[PDB]
Formats: sequence, structure tokens, C-alpha cells
Amino acid sequence: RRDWENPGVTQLNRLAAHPPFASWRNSEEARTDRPSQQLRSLNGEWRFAWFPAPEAVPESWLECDLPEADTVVVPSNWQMHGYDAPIYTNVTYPITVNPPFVPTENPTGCYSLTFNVDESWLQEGQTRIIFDGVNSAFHLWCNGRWVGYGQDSRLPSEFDLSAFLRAGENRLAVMVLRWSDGSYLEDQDMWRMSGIFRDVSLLHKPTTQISDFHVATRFNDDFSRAVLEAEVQMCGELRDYLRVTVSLWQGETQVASGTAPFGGEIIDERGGYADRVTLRLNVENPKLWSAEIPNLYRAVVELHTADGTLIEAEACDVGFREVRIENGLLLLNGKPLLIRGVNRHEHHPLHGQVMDEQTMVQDILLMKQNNFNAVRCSHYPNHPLWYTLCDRYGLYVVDEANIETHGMVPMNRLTDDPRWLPAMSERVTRMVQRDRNHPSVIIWSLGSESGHGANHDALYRWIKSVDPSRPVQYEGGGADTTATDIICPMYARVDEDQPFPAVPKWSIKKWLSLPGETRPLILCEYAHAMGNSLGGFAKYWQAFRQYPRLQGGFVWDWVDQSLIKYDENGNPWSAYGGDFGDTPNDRQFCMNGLVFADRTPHPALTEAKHQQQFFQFRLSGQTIEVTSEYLFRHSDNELLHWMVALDGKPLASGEVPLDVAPQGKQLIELPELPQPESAGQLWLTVRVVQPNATAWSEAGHISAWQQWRLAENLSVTLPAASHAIPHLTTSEMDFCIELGNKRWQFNRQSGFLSQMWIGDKKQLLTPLRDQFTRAPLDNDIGVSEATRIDPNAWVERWKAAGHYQAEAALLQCTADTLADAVLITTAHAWQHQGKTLFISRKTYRIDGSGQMAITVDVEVASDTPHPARIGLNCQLAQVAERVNWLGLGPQENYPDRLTAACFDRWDLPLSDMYTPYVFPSENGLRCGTRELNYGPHQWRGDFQFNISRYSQQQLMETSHRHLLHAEEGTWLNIDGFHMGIGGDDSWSPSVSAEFQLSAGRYHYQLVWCQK
Amino acid sequence: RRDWENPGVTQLNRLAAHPPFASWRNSEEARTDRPSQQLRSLNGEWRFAWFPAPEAVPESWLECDLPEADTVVVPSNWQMHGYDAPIYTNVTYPITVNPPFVPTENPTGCYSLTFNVDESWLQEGQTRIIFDGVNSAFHLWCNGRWVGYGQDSRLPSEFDLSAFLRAGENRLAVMVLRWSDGSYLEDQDMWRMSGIFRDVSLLHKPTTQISDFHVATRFNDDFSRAVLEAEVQMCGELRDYLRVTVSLWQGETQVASGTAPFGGEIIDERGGYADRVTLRLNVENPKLWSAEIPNLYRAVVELHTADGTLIEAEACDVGFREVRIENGLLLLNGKPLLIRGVNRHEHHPLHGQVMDEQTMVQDILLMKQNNFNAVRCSHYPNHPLWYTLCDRYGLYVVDEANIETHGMVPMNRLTDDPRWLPAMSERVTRMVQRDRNHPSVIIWSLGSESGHGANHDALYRWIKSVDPSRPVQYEGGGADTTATDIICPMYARVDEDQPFPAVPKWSIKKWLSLPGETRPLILCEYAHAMGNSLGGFAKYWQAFRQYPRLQGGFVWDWVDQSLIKYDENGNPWSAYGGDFGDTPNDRQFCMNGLVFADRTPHPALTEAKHQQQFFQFRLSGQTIEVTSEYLFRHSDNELLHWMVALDGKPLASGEVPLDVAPQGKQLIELPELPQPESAGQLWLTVRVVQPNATAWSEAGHISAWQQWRLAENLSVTLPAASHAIPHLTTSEMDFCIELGNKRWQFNRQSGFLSQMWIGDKKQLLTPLRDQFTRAPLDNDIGVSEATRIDPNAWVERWKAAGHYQAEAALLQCTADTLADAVLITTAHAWQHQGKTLFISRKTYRIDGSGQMAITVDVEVASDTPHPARIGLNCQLAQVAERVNWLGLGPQENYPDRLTAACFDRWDLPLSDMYTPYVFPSENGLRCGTRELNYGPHQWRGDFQFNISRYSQQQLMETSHRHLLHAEEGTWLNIDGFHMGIGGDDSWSPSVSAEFQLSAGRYHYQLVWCQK
Ligand SMILES: [Mg+2]
Ligand SMILES: [Mg+2]
Ligand SMILES: [Mg+2]
Ligand SMILES: [Mg+2]
Ligand code: NA
Ligand code: NA
Ligand code: NA
Ligand code: NA
Ligand code: NA
Ligand code: NA
Repeated sequence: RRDWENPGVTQLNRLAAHPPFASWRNSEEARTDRPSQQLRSLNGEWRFAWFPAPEAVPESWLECDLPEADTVVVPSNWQMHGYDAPIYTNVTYPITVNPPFVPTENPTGCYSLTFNVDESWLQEGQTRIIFDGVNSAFHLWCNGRWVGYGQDSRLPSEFDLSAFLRAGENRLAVMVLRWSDGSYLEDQDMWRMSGIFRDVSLLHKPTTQISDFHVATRFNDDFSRAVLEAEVQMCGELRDYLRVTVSLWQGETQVASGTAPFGGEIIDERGGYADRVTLRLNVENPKLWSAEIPNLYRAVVELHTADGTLIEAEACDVGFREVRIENGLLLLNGKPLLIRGVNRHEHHPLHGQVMDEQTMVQDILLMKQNNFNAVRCSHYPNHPLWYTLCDRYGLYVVDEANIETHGMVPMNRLTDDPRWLPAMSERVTRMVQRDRNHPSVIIWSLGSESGHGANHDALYRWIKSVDPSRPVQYEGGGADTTATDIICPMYARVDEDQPFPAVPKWSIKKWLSLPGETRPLILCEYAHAMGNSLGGFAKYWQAFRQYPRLQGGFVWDWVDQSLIKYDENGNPWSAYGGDFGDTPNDRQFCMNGLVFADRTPHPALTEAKHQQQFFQFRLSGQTIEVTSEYLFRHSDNELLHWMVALDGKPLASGEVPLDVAPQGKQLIELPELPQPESAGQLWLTVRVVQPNATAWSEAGHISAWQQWRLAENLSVTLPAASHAIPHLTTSEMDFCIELGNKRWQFNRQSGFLSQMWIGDKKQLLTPLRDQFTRAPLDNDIGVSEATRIDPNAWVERWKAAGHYQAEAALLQCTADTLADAVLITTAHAWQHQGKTLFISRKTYRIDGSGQMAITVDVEVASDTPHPARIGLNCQLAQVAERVNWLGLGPQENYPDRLTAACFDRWDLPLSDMYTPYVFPSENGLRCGTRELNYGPHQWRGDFQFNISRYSQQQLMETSHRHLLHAEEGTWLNIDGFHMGIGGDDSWSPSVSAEFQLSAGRYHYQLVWCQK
Repeated sequence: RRDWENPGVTQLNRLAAHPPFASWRNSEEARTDRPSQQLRSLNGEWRFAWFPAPEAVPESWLECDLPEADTVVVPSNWQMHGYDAPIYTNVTYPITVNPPFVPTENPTGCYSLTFNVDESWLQEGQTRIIFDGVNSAFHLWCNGRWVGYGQDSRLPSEFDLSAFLRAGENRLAVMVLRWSDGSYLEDQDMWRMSGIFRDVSLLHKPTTQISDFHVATRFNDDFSRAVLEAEVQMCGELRDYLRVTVSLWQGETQVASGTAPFGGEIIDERGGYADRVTLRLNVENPKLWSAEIPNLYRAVVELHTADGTLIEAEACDVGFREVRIENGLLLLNGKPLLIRGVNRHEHHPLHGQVMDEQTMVQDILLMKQNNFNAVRCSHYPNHPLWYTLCDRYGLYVVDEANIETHGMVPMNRLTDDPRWLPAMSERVTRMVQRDRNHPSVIIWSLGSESGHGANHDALYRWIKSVDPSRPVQYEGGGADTTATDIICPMYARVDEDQPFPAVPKWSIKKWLSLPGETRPLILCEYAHAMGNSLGGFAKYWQAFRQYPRLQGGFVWDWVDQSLIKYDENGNPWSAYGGDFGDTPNDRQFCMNGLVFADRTPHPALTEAKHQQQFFQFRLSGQTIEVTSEYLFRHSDNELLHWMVALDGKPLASGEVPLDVAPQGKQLIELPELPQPESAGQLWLTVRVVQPNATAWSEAGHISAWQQWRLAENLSVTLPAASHAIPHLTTSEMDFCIELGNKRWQFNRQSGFLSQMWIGDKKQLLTPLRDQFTRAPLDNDIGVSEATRIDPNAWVERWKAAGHYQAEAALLQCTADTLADAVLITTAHAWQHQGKTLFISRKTYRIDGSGQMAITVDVEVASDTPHPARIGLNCQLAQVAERVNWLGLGPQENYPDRLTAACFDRWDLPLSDMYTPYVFPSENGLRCGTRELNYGPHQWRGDFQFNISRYSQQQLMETSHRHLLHAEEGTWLNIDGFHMGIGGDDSWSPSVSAEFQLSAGRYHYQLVWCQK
């Protein structure tokens, strides 16, 4: 038999799925969730042997350890140890599409373990083995005898080892295949790996035992009364003296307990379940669970005899919450939700897809601190601990079944095929049985990107029957099919329609109102954060607040999926698709996160945080209107710090206490603000500050902020008197201005400022020229490759138009002396093959105060692709340590991603002005700047800038950030105007009309001085 | 691998289900349904060796033919050959309830065939073998090499033998097991049999082939325009010259044709099915299919090259019809159906469960002739021809999956278990894939008696997704769950509620109007025709006609499930549960048919035909209003014949032609009817004759009748004043009365007419005594057995009150002489344990004419169960060959089943006054009798009688009809009143209260005279 090429066999001898069991033998140990003696980790060192195919496994391996096998830590993905290559493919299957068959050359891992089992474990009761995750299919041996089989990489396979074990030395023999018929249902946009990557353990249950238990919580209309309904089922010998007790605990206070013997209600003509019992517990004024306040009770479930003897105990954390859809709104406890969610793959840069508590808690803290309240389990059920943490910390969860068949043609080839229904069901039904008692799971998901097929319709119904307490969503087949309670598009834009045949992505605003549509809209994927991205994120959040039925979305995605490789010297660098010799691959498309693989925030995470704020503000006069977007809590750990600044100088600060009810408003009347005579722009800045520590945040944590311009006083008073006058020199091929020790040199042949001198010091390493291009971002390249061109992508439009190879051909270069200034006047035309693309006309005005005033006027041809930027660049000579600017900051910000950034006086080390994207691109830009200081230099006016040791030319030629060499001096890019960065998706142009540089005529002015 | 003990493996290497294939290579043969050379039968002589378990089967059998093995016909059930005992069991599984395990002792059939396959079949193309039905699991080998395995007794299993066959002689090894994990899903109330009971055949398709086609016909509002849509799916190498032509044929006229290349519409983001095409055909004023007019078109699918060269062709019969539920009514072509239906089991008395065309046509002819329009495939997909004949002859079909699990406790134990969904789905999806092109299939069913579990829900929605053109029904879990489109109870009564907890059976009239409820109600099982049953069948039909949403039902059931056994003298007898040594068993409960196993009508059938009439009648004065219950057809083959008759003798007749529109009316005025002066009662009698023959009926066929009491003039004139006067001789213990050559012997110690003489010849073998009991019917018995008494049932109520062993005590016996007559007055009091049950007060009166007038006055104790009858019986010494009566007839009729009988003079043999019910009971009764003639004897009055060679005592002591011996003389029971027979169900008291003898006081009068 080739069970791994048979989609109608998914398991052999596998025990039924159930909610997490520990089998405590003490009620107090179960109530506190203390570790159980009856659950035993087998995590640790195992033997591992690699094989190119199952047939190459020697018969001897079932009995004795192979002499050339190494010793490795389980759990692990074996690719992370280097026995073979990890593959990153997005859509295309990493194997040939021939369902159900896999390649004969099928990488085969041979894990083995020697372990002990106490005598007392085998005297009575049942001993089983839990493989929490094995990718992708495996057979199992115990002491050499055959035990069983299992598929689905992301759910606990369980087998009964009772008859197989003997007291003392036992050996496990686990054969793990890389590719299986299970691989066809497992085509997620992630690294393709394999091996025992989750916990292995033993659990001991008595013969008479709890086999399954369901907890439900139903409420009245005001949520003041609740009934906890617990269904318990048993295995073993049924006896009249058997009892079940469910107790509910508020920490240490017991709030309710009930007892009854087995035998349920009459359900049909043949009676009731004799081996089942349902206990109903009344709970008055229950403390409700939500992400805002994760109030939890402990439910203890005991199997005991009538005379008192405990048999075993199970327990779970219980959240009293109601999830329902009514009138088109998705309600948590009778209030409409606003999902501030993110998608999250289980990924670690070292360990691969192996998870741990530290990495899980760090992610959860980072989400909660950045105003997130939900996570999607993209695209598989997670490690069992994950849910316990969302139960305890407070994050809504979409639990998603392990089905993705993206590579199929058409995408629903398998999911409408009834020969594939059994395997699909096993993946939905087993998720539900495992995770159903977790309060944090508010929505089930049928999978990801597998079109729409009858199987989705069938298993949609299955869940609705089995668990009415949760809506079901599925995006496939157009996001609004009959297999979903929620319209859940991906990369659907706010205002723009995308009318693809069969599966259009309508504008989310429009979608809601399509004839006969009633359902809530929550995107399962939006704001593709690949590279420099999240442009237009504000436009999403505005719409969400405005439209009741737009109830938020899940950002794609949380963390970059880059792996760590090492160089000759042994220095670690971040690798992406294709860096392991994996072919075919999809390169940098694995890197879509709001954080780097080490959990360092991308600049995008701050924009997300700012838009997802739970407090909104309005200013009228000098009153501040504060609206709380919480649904349940008061603002009982919140304070408001306000400050007013004149061009960076603080004038008055103050802190007012916040007492805002959920959905409520507070009016803070500010004191008389001081109006200064001084010329400049007044700005108000407010902050919500959490004064006390929480489980997820430090004391003094900032949760929300906002700025308004207050008064502005324009400078009327004249520039300070200068009697010095710059002297013009006119040579055959140079214009040269001179004042004191300051010397400006304009090349009469090229037309640019070719060199500057302060004393006998060179200030420039290249000439100050115009720049209309940028180093392409990931949103600029799209799916384009040098081997398969996508003409629609921005980068290609620019390329073919000759934007990049444009030769500046000078038209005019004259100089004129004024009473107290020298006026240089230049004019250039960047041409490509007879076609004039841009025309720069400048005026340089050096005067007797030392300052060089620059006036640029650019014409852009209407029938050329809009330019990426309109500004100038130069390589300076100085390498200063600090960048000090007045403008929007402190973190990186672009025209379509800058609500987060505040205006003020920012001083940073030079290296913070560069953003280390693994795929190097244009970066570090800061918008809305009125002053930039670098060493002796100072630029004034109104512009955008980035500054670093990296030329655009290098950043566009370098594929990996670790290959980047710091150049001589400092590259400076000053743009009067810079295109948007986009982000709605990353496979088609996503920069919005208002952030394209379409105007045709642009102007800016820059003052260059010394201080 | 114990595959037969695992629900996760239902097949191995089995090809996907599809509609009937033939793989014609000639378009014309395909169109006319001509036999195909590419589809060979493998029926006939096979080798068979029985085994106690699969372990006992030797390895040599895969290679060499076994010597002890016999040569038997295939298809067959090996029980019918006598290899082991057939088992009839109703609810309780024949095996121990321990899913998914079966008894290690597992009857195992070894079928082996050697056969010739021509060389051209192996060169190119695909060669497959089809087992249309193997019960219940089987492994398959070809030439010693293993091919595959299959489950589900009632759906075809197909395997590709291409790589296994050889040029020359090939050998087949089929290991058929009686018990497997599928047996748990096959708990139908029927004889449990095993073996290859359906056609085995070999099919040769090309490599580039049609693999699937779906036909769908949608309509405009008035059905004057239709669109035929044909989805055609291919397998093999896809080339740009491959084309599909689908042509529709009306007999010999091509009404439409369409040609397309492969390449469906885009269905999702990954493109579309390149292996599929949809051809659409317009049809103007199509000929609509129905059970009334089975208009059938013919669709021919041609797979061919672009130049003309045929590759292959398929076809099916296409009926233009639409099934939809609107506003609560099931509409067939926008008109509300009234389902005159029946359940039919595939059962033959000799061949067990092997179906043939002859018997199928006989069933269908018999049904259509008896006013049935619908049939339910209880409880599994039928032989593939059943659908073809139902298509052509015109019967609405409920196609039911092979799923019953009645025996589980509770009933839904497996159907609510997600681990059982895979094996459950297979049975529903493979039924739909096969039968979806049959226009007779109007309703899908999810199974029979298997409670209600999520699996039903999941699969209800699967169907609604795949085939939105058919309602889905399923009775489990209370008959109105979320898994059904139709309220389909079983044995819900018309007025009486049965409020069982959890799954109540409401009175059908009440059910429809329950709060919230909107659906139509079509009973899936009613009028349980077990023996002398179907009392109150008239009540169901009064209801169905009065209530739009009561749209009929399916009688349980068509045929008695008796098998033939031969006794000592080679005589064949009908045998039921127990007679094959089968234990535990459910005795005669296998026989619930309207016809006998050999298709001979029960008297019940005429009642069904009458109540399922398509013509309704009312009579006002002399006007006869005819209403049509057809929806589509006119009455073109219809003629109304009428006849008036005074006391039997016709006075007028003649016939008027019929011309009534569907739902229409026709008034017919009678010519002046000659009023006879002679006393008596006139009776109008109409009949609808079909003058022309049909595919289903012989010319002259009666399809509807009805009677009315016209005028009546009573007897005014006195009897002829006789001159004689009978002599009375009073001795010690005799009252002898003599007149001429006639003598009456009254026993003065018993008070009965002990003897009578027509001269010297004795008349009575046993005296004329009162009778208050009857030989209990199946309905009187219920489930009561002599070991498990059902105290509620009528037979037990009667026994325990002492009805059978009741002793007639004499209270009074006096005689008296009158002016022209003798008068005997006899009072009696039947008693039991100090309690009088009945008191009979009679007067016997013999006068000068020589006629005895008996005048009975019966008081029945209020607190005793109501008697089964209140009459008289005696055993005549005469045996005559004709029974001639004036009353309701000719066939058997009782108080609550007589609407079909007519009032007239009826003359039949004695053997027709007895109904040979396999299980013997009270039988042959005729009601509303005014005159009965037997030999010399004549009886006048208003009574119910039966007449036979068998006593009431004999019938109640005899378990089988073939153990009945004719007693001397003839038994005559004249009842003034008889109880109803019931039949709502056969497991609880079901005699409606108006047909019970609850009056507590009864009177009737009889005239006994010689002629
Ligand atoms: Mg498999
Ligand atoms: Mg994908
Ligand atoms: Mg099986
Ligand atoms: Mg049954
Ligand atoms: Na909203
Ligand atoms: Na990706
Ligand atoms: Na506060
Ligand atoms: Na009706
Ligand atoms: Na039966
Ligand atoms: Na009997």
C-alpha cells in the first residue's frame, strides 16, 4: 500500500480528536492548571536519519538504531538542520501536479527514540502518544511492531500504545515523508518544510475516562444571567455508580458546581446517549470575556464514583462571551466589533515553523501594544498553546482549517471533487473538536484560496450544525459565496473596483450594498506589507469607522518569513526564496510582515498602531473632544498628555485624567495657551498614556496620539543686513561664485553645481543633479522578473520609458550679477530616443549672507509614466553622526504613509535614517520637512528627504541588504515631491491617483546655507 | 489489512461514479439505445465456494479453480441457493453492535470466472469491469493480481482492468463478505442477504473519453421555452481539435444541436476547467415530462475530432420537467403534485433480491394500473434499469441513499459522528453522480431511520449545492429537521396525535400549521399493509384532497417479503422470518405488501386504486359532475359508462364520452330514468373505461368508479298468508318444531338451535351460537408475542378480559305457540371470573312459510374491551361451490375498508370467499349484505358475513396459510356488526374510535329460509 498517495486514506489506527487533555488525578491540580504527572513530554534528543525515498529505508531501522544516524532536537524541521533544502514557492506546487501522486524521489526522515515507561503506567488504564504536528505524513512503529498512520500537518495525531509498550526500555520508530496526498491540501504561501516540528508526548488515561467534553455559555438579553452548559462523554465500562461533576471557579472562589450520573436526554426513537451527560450551571452577573478584558473562569470536569473516589479530571479556561450576527453586524456580547487584526504564520528565523512560548508571548505582546485585537491563524490550526494565550491575553481568533489548494487549475478542482471530501472533512472536523472550548476563537474558517466547491458548502453546514456559537467564514470563490457568514475579501480596495471575471474584487464600500447583500464585511487579508509598504492604510481605517458593516480586517501579515543563513566568516544574514538553491521559487514574496523575523518593528507597524487607536479626537477652539472606541471597558488606566510647540520649542504642557465610557465622549477644556510674538507654526500634540503596567504593557505606555496646527504667525521682518557681496568668475567652462571662504562652482558644460568649498575643503563627491527615479520598492516591481516581464508594473513602465537611463542634455546655463547676489540660471532636458521626458528649469541665488537659494520648476510630459520623484541628489563629502530635522518623524514616512509621524524637532543617529529591508529599495524618507541639518550643512524650505551611505543605484542593484557596502560620504535625496508607496496589494500597481505625480508642472524652493 | 472493519476505507482503486455509460462508437445506435458491442455482459455461469470466514479462503484460489466449488448463476444471492440461512430482522442488527468490527465468523463467498477478451480490446483504450451490486464488501483480483476493494451494496463499483488482462483466457477472483463496516450503514427492515446480486459487465472506452455528463433543463414562467444545458467532462489527452456535439432528438427528429471545443467559463482566479464544456440548447414549446404524460426526448453526446471523426458517444433519456418548492407546495411544472405513492423493496420470492426486467415491468404495470403515480426506493438506490422504466412508463421516484442505522442506540450514534461522515458521504454523492440524469428522480432522500446527526445536515447541503433542481427529503430525527425540504413523517395519523417525547408524530393536519412551520408534508411511509390491513385509507385521502399542503404519501409497502420453501411432497409454501432457522427474527413483519410475493393482489389493492382515483364525482338530482385530478393531460382515452340497478337487476345503462380538461369539470345530465313500481333500493353506478390500450393498460381498463343511492321505495305489501301452522313438540330438554319436510331442533339446556333438517338431511355440524371474537389480525396482535406480551394490543386486551374462553350461560329458554307461528325466546349471559361480558336476548320465529326470523339484542359491558364482532356463527354440513350475495363486493371488505366495494349481486366460487394471507386470520368478509345464498340456504337482512372451510379457532391456531386444512362442512359467520381492521401502523392499536363497537347495546335481525 502507498497510503501517502491515497486521498481516501488519511489515518490508520488514529484515535478520535478531542479538546486538550492532561488527565489530572487531583482536582486542585486541574483547577490551577498545574502540570500533570499523567502528561509526559518526549521532547528532547532523538535519532534522525535522512533518506531520498521510503523504499531506501532499511528493514533494520524498525528494531535497532542506525549507526550513521545523528542526534537532533525534536521538535524541528529537518531543513533547518541542513539535511535538505527548504523551498519557497507561493502559488505553484513544489511538486508536479499529478493528484493524488507524489514524486518517487520523496525525502524521507527517520526519527527514532529510546524512552522509559514506568511499571505503574501499564498496570491499569490506557497509554497513548500525541504527535502535535508532523509534516506531512507519517507511519509509526513501537518496539518494531506497526502502530498507525496520519496526515494533516497541523493537528494532533494520537495513537494507543497500550498493547505495544513494555516496562522499561521502549523504542519509537517514526517514518516521516515530505510529500504526500496530504500535500495537495497544504499549498499555503510559505516555506515548504517537513519533519516532527511540534511536541511529542505521552498521556495516561484510566480505562473508564472522559473521552470528550463541550462547554457552552448562553446568556439573557442584558448579559446579567448566564448558563454554562457542559456536555461530557465517556469511554470504558458504564456503571450506575459513575458520576460527573463540573465546577466553575472565579480564580479561587467556586461560583457553581453540579453533579449527575451518566445518561442524557431522550433524543430519538432508540433512546438517549447512556454514555453522555449534560450539566447546567446558573451564573449570575458573569464577568464577560472580550479582547478588551479577558475575564476567565476555570471549569473543572471530574469523573468520580458516587462515594467520592476521583477517577480523572479535565479542565479548561472558560470565557463568558456571545458571538452572533444580527442585522448584518458581527456582535461580541451584543456590541458590534471592530477587528484590528493581523494574519500570523508560525515562523521563526532559526527554528523554522517550530513554535515556543517565548516567541508566542513576544508576538502577542507586540500585537496588543500596537493596538491589535485579533489574529487570523493563516492558514492552519496553530500549536495548542497559542489559543490558551489568546484566551489569557485577549485577542480574537479566526481558527482556520488546513486547506489550501492554490496551485490547482482551476483553484476549486479538488474542492468540488467529492472524491476529496473525506480528507477535507477530516481537516475541518478535527480542528473543531480540538479548539471549540477556546473563548478566543470567535470565527471558524474553512481554509484559504481553494476556490469554491460543494465540499465547502457541505462542511460549512457541518460546523453550523455542530457549533452554532460561531460564524463561519471562507474567502474562496469570490469571498461572498454561500460558504461564508461574512463577506471576507482579500486585497479588496476601499474605493477602487477590480472587476475580475467570475471573482471580482469590488470596492469594500460598494460590496456591502450590492443588490440583496446583507452580510458584514471583514477582510481576511489586506494591506500587503511587503517591503516598504502599507501606503493608503489610513483610507482603510477611515472607511471602517464610517461604515457600521465594514468591521475591520486582518493585515497581511505579521512577520517576515526570512530564514537565517551564514557566510564564510560565519556572519548571519537573512535569506529569502531561492537562497537555498530551491527552484522554482518566488524570491522575496515570503517577506510580508509588519516586523522583521527577529520581531524588530518595520516602520509600517507605527502607522498600523496609529490608525488602530481606540481613541479618536476632535479639536474646536481649544476644547478637546475624546471619543472612546472601546465597547466594554472605561478608560480607567488612561491619561491625556497635551503639549503645544512653536517650531520645536515647547511652550506649555499639561496632563488631564481620562474618564470616558465605552462609545462615549469627554470634553477637555484647555487652559489659555500662550500666543507668542515669534514667527512660526504652533502645533498641538496629545497623547493617551497608560500610567499603570498591564499584563501586556509597561507603565507610561502610549496608546494614541494626534496633532493639529494651532495658530501660525508668518515672518514679516526682513532678513538680517548683509554688506558682503559674492563675486562672480566666468571661465570658458565654469561659473564660479566666491564669498569669504565659501566657493560655489557651476560646470558650464553639464549645468549643475559641480563643487562646493568651505575653506580648502571639498563638500561634494558627485555633482548636485536632478532625480526623477527611485530604487524600486516591492510595490514598484510587483510580480515582474527579468525573465518574465510584467509591462503593467510601475518599474517596467519607468524602464521602457527610459526614466532610468535618461541623459540630461543642457539647454541653458547663464549667470548674472545683482546688487547683492549672483543669479545662476540653468535649464536641462532628460531625453530618451528623441522623446523629451522631463524639463528642469532652475534659478540659483547666492547672496551676501552665505545662503544659496534654489528655485526648481519641472515640466513632466503627460504621456510619460508619472515620475517616482521630483527632487535632486548629491553625494556629500562630510560624514556627520547626527541627522537633525524639523518635519514629519521620527520613523520612516511617505506621502501615503505619514499619519503616524509627528511634526517636531527630531535628532537621530545617521543609521536610523536608513531602513534595513532584506530586499533593498528606496527607504528612510521623511516627509513634510522645513529644515534639515547634516554636519556643517543646512537645508530649509518645504520638502521630503532621505539620507544615507547608499546610492539609489546601489540599492536598486543590490538584492540582499547584507551585500550593501557603505560608500564614501553621504548620499542625500531631497525631493520637492515623492510618489506614493502603495500596498493594497503587491502584484499590480496600487498607488492611488492622489499619490501619483500627474500634475505635469511642479515647483519647489530650497535654501542651502552653512552654520 | 482488515479493510472490512474500517470506516476510513470504503474503497481502494475504485473509479469515480457517473451516469450509465455504453461507449458507443456509432451515433445512431446511441440515439435509439441499441445494444453496444463495447459493453459486454459477464452474467451467467460462475464458480462458487462458501467459507466461514475470509481466513479460511486458501491462497491457491487466486490462481487455480477449486474442485469442491459449484457452478451457479450470477447474479444471485447465495442464501437462495441454500449455502447459508437468510435472516429476516427488522430493527435489531443481525450482528453484535460493536462498530466498526464484525463477527470473526463472517460468511465469505468465492466467485470466480474465466473469460475471453479479444485482442483489439487490449491494444488501445480503457477496459473496465462493473459490479452493479455486491453485498456487502468484496476484494477483487484479476489473473492472480489484486485489483481493488469496494463497499455499499446498492451502488455500482467499477475497476480498471486494463493493465491486468491478457490476450486469451483471463481469471476473476471476487471475495464477497457478508459482514463489513458498511453493514452498520445497511440496517433496512428486510431479509439480510449476501453475494453478487446485480449485473456484472465489462466496458471498453477509448483513452480520450467522456467521463461525466450532466443534463439540466430550465424554463420560462409559462414553460413555453426551455434551455437544455449539458455539462460534459472528458479524461485523457487534451487536444485543440477535440469537440463536443450534444444533439436533442424527438423520436426521429433532431430538434436542436450544439458544437463546442473544450474550455469552460472562467470559474475562479486560477482559470477554468480546460477538460469541460457546457453546451446550451434552446427548445421551443417543449413536450413536458410527467407521470401523466412521460414525454421523453433523447440527448446524444458525441466526443469527436473537429473534422467529423467520432471518438465516442454517450446518451440518456431527457424529460423536460421542473421540481421546486414554492409557498409550501411541491410543484412539478408549476402545478401542485398529489403523490399517490408506494415504497418498493427489490424483492423476488425465488431470486430473493435479484431484480429482472420482467418483474420490474410487472411491478410498474401493476402500479400504474392501480392508480399509483409515485414510488420510493426504500431504502437504497435501485437496479439501474428501474429508473429507465420509470422514465419511460411515467413514475415519480424518490431516490434514497443506502443509509439506515435503525439499530444503533441512540439511532443517530453514527450519523452524528464525524468519523462516520466519509463513509456516509460516499453513499449520498455516488447516488447523485449516477442517477442525476433520470427525469423520474424528483426527490433525493438521505436515507431511512438513522436519527438526525450533523452528517445528514452536511450532506443535505452538499446535494442542494450540486443539484439545486431537486428537493431533498429525510425522515430521521422527527421528520421535520433542518436536513429536509419536505415534512415526511412515517405513520403519522390523520387526526390522532402521537406525542412521543423528542420525536413526536403529530396528526398530519396539525403538523402543517405548527408555529413557524411552512413546508409541504408527504408521508414517506403510511397505511402499513400488513395482512388484513388498510382500514382508514379513506381518511388519509379525504385529508390529502382537502389540504393543499398534504400532498400525499408512500404506502408501506408494495410487495410481501416472503420466500419460497418446499415441504415433504415438494409443495411450495410462503415462508417468513424464522422459517430458515434465523434467530433472533421478527416473524411476519417482512410481509407488509399490497400484493403477494408473486404479484397477486391483496384485497387491499382495490381500496388503494379506488382512493387514488384521478376522477372525482358528485351527484345533484340527475346531474353527474365530473372533476379531473390530472394536472396536464386531457381525458382523451376516457369514457364514462353508467348503470342503474334495483336490488341487483339492471334497469338502465349506456355510456357518455369524457372530455375534461386537467383540473376541469364536465356536467353530464341523465336521461329520464324509468321509476319502477316494485319495492326496493335504486343504485347509480359510474365507471371510467379506457377504450384504447396503453403501454401500461389493456383496452377496456377501468380507472375510476363510484356509487350512489338513488330513489328508494319501501316494501308496503304484506307476505302471502300461508295456510299451514308449524307444530311444537315439547319434551324434557328439546323444543322440536316441524313444518312439512322441515324441522328445527332447539336444545333446551343450551338455548341454541342445535340442529335442522331439510327432510331427513341434517343441516348443522355445530350449533348456531353467538360469536364475539375473531381470529386476531396482524393489527390486533401488534408486536405482542407469547414471551413478550404487549398488554396494550387488542388481542391481549381481549384475552385478559376473557373474550375467547367465555362460557355461555343459559338464563332463559321458553317456547310459545302463536296464531300462525312458533316463538322461542333464548336469553344468555357470557361470563368470566364473576363478570358478565355479554348478554344476548334473542327471539326465533318459525311461521307457515317455513322461515326462521332471529332477532338478537346484545348488551356489552361498558368496562370490557370492545368486542371484535357482535354476530352469530355455525358450521353447515353442506359444501357448495358457489357463494351468491347481494351487497358490498366482490372482494373482501370491512367497516373501515369498503369504499372500493360496490353494492350489487355478486357470484363467486367458495375459494374466492377466502383470502390466502400467508399469516392466517379473520378473512373474506363482505359488508352491507342484504341477501346471502349458499346451497339450499338463504339469509336476508342487514349484516356482514364470511364463509369458509376454516373455523375461527383454526385460523387463530395456525401460523402459516399452508398448514390450513379444510374442515368438514362450511363455516358461516353472520355479524350484525364487525370491528374495524385499522392499519395506520401494525405495532399499536390503530382502529379509529368510530369503527370500534362501543355502543354498549346492539340489535340486528336475520331471516333464515330454505329455497
Ligand atoms: Mg493518504
Ligand atoms: Mg496561496
Ligand atoms: Mg471499510
Ligand atoms: Mg428500519
Ligand atoms: Na465599522
Ligand atoms: Na507571501
Ligand atoms: Na483614567
Ligand atoms: Na393536497
Ligand atoms: Na417490515
Ligand atoms: Na394464526
